This record gives sequence, structure tokens and C-alpha cells, in this order.
Amino acid sequence: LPVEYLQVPSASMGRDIKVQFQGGGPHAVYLLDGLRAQDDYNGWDINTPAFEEYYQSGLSVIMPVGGQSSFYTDWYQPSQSNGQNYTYKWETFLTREMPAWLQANKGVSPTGNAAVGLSMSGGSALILAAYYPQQFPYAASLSGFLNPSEGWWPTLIGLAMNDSGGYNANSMWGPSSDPAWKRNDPMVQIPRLVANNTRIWVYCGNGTPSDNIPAKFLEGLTLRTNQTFRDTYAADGGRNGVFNFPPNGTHSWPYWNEQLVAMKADIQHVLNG
Repeated sequence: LPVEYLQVPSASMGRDIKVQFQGGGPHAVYLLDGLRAQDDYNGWDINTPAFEEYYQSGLSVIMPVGGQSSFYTDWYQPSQSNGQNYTYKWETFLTREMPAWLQANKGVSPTGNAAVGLSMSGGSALILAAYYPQQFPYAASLSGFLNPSEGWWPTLIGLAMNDSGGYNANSMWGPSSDPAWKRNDPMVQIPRLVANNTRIWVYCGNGTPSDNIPAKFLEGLTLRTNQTFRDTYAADGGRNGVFNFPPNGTHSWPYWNEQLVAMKADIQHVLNG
């Protein structure tokens, strides 16, 4: 496989971002990583045969590397206690800096692409499509946080971020009362997804979540939030979504891969049809 490892400068973050890349077409699938994103390889390449599966699909595959606990968002400030010496600006990187570089150097189109995320980045994918519909007419969320601003979720997200590299949610979107939480909440932004006619693919798993509170309680919160998202999408006039909630589905790389393979024909028909 002609997979490449690229160094893409980020002016906003003052550093080079590593990007794993496979060509094959002018439009691309952006494969976003989970909460514990490493700085050597994207979790999709560590854990799955994603590149091989999308080889000769007519689509390029882009795996950005890095951004542990970043939610692929633009942060207010550096995370303080873990000594971060810059501000995460991953929305700026994914929507401006990286597509400009890929267009200029490889001819990858900055528009007409798919954003696919899991766990942490499931919501990210939907938010990117909500605010950048020309770039992302297609978004998939696999076990994402679909209502991060509501109820228990700001607390649980804060705990998860702290457990993953010691990152501080307050530095990201402020206290949960800050407008940034609702801005970046897929549930709240459903009217944008509907207005944009975004093609959304939403996978909900079962069992062990992806805090020191009982698993069954977490599972109940997750189930309720997922059902509310699906109901709200329909009630707000959404008509371009795929909602997958198989009983045997899990919150894990094998099933996130299963979903990535399952959506390939869907992405091909939306982006290249």
C-alpha cells in the first residue's frame, strides 16, 4: 500500500502535524482518532485495516496524527496542569491548514469530503459537517458524545479528558455554562445538519462504554442520549440519516471497523455518485 507519512505545518498551533495519507481520488475520508490519540500513529492504523479496506475505493484516506483529548476543536487556552505549551487549534487545522496543504501539494479537493469519527471524535465529525458543509457533506459518528453540553456529559467528558493525558475541559470550552459547549453539541446543532442536508451515519454501540461510577448507570445515560438524538433529528425534519443500533454492537475498534466498512458504499455514492 502506497501509504505516506506527511509533515503538515500548523501556523495556528506553531508546530508540524503528522498526517498518514493514502491517495486514490480527489475526495477523501477524514478518519479522526479517539480520546487517547497518540503522536506516532492514528488509532485507525494501529487497530484496523482501514487503509487496505479503502484501497482502490476511488477515495483518498486522511489520518491526522495527534491531538489527545482535543475533541478536534479550537481551544480557548493551553491545558494548564499537564504543561501544554500551546493552544490546540484542531478545527482550524482540519478546516483550513490541512486541506490547503493537501490541495496545493496533492490535488485533494478541499470540498466534498467525509468526516468519520469515533468516541471523542464522533461528535467532532458532526460538528465539522454542521459548520463546514461544503467541506463535509458526509459525517459519521461512531460511539460519539451526541449531547456533550447536557446533564452529566460535561462532567463525564471532563473526567475522561483528565484521565487521558491530564487535559482540562475548562481550557477547551470553558465552564459548562460557556456558549462553546452548546456550539459544539451535535444535538443542539441538529438544525444545521438538517438545513445542510448533511448525510449522517450514526452508530450506537452497547455494553462497556468507551469516572468511578457504575457501568450500568453510564450505559443508561448513553442509551437515553442516543435515542433523544435520533428522535430530535427526525422531529426537526432530518431525512438524510442512517441510525445503526445493533444489539451485538460494541464500543470497540473491531465494530468501529465493521461500521467503516459498512459505510464505504454509502460514502462512495454520496461523494462520487
